[PDB]
Amino acid sequence: EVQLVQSGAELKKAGSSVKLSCQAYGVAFSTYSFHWVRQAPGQGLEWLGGFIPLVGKPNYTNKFRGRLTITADESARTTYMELRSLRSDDTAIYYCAGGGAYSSGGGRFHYFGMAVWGQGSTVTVSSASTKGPSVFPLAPSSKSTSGGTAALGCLVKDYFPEPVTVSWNSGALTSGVHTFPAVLQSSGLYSLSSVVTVPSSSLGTQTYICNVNHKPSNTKVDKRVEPKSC
Amino acid sequence: GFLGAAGSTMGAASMTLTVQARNLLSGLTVWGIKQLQARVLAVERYLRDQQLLGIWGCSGKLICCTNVPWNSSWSNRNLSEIWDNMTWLQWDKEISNYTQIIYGLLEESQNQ
Ligand SMILES: *[C@@H]1O[C@H](CO)[C@@H](O[C@@H]2O[C@H](CO)[C@@H](O[C@@H]3O[C@H](CO)[C@@H](O)[C@H](O)[C@@H]3O)[C@H](O)[C@H]2NC(C)=O)[C@H](O)[C@H]1NC(C)=O
Repeated sequence: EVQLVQSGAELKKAGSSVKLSCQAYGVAFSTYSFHWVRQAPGQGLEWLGGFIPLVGKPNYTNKFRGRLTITADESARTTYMELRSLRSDDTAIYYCAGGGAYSSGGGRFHYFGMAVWGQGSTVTVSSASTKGPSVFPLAPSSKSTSGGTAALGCLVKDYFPEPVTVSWNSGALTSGVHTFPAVLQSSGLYSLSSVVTVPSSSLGTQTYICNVNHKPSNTKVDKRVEPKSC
Repeated sequence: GFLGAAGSTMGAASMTLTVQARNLLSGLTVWGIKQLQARVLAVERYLRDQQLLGIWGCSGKLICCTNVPWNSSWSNRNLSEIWDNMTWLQWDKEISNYTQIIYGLLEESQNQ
C-alpha cells in the first residue's frame, strides 16, 4: 500500500516562514501527483497546491500566489511546502495528499483525485510562547459512581499551543474514553479533561495511567489515577 | 555540391541542407562481410538520427522551430554576428559544451 508521513507541529511568529515535509512509501515518486491542502479550525478544506514531480511546474491558487512554494526531492522522496508571510489566519491543519494520473498525449494529463491522505500537521502563529502542560488526576470517588460504574480521568491545564495527545494504559483501554475538545480561557491558554468510565469493582484491582504528550514543548507525562484516600 | 558551403556563413549554408541530407543514405567472403557492415552502420546512424528528430517533434523536417527559449549563458552573440559572420564548424566548436543540456531540454519540452 501507499503511505504518507509528515513532520510535527509548528509554532511561528507573524511575518516569518514555515516549511513542512511529506515522505511517501509504496509508489514510484516521479510519476505520482502530490498535493498540499489546508483546513482552518471550524472551516472547510482549501486546496493549496499540487503537481507531478516529473513535469516540474507546480500549480497554485491565485490567493496564495507569491507566498507558497512546492518542491520535491526524489533522492529522499520527500515533497516540501514553504509558506511565507504568515498572518493571524494561517493557523490551521495542513494535509499532504497523493493521487494517480495518466497522459493522453500532447501535454494532456488526467487525474483521479486524492486517494491517499496524511495525518496532518498543526501550524500556529501567535505572540505567546511555549508552555509545559500541567496534569491533574480527576480521582474517582463515591460521587462518580452510578450503577456500579465509576468515572475517572485526567485534566490538562496551562499549556500552549495545540495539540496534546492523551492515551490510557498506552492505548490498551479505548472503550468508554471521552476526550473533550480543548477550550480557550481569558488567560490565553488552553485546557481540557479526558475521562473514562470503568466498572467500580476494577478500581481496586486495575491500575489506570493517563499518558499525555505535548510535542511543541517536548513534554511526556504519565499520571496514575487512583480513588482518593479517605 | 556536397559540402559546398563549408566555408560560407551559417546563413548561406541553411539553403542547401538537402545536398548533405541526400549524401547520407546511398551517396571473397572476407571482403564481402566488411562492405556489408559499412552499409548496416550507415543505415543504423540514419535511423538513430531520424528517431531523435521524431522524438523532438520534428519528424520529416530539415528546419524545425521549437518552444525552448535560448539561454543567454549558452552564447551571448547577437543574430547579426552568428548568421552573417560565422560558419557551422566554428559554431559547433563553441556550443559543444552545452549540446547535451539543449538536447535534454528539447526532449522534456516536447514530451510535456
Ligand atoms: C511494490 O513494492 C514496493 C517496494 O517493495 C512496496 O512498498 C512497500 O510497502 C510497504 C507496505 O506495504 C511499506 O512498509 C511500510 O513502511 C513504513 C516504515 O515501516 C511504514 O509506513 C509501515 O509500517 C510499513 O512498514 C514499505 O516501506 C514499502 N517499501 C518501499 C521501498 O517503499 C509496495 O507495497 C508494493 N506494492 C504492492 C501493490 O504490492
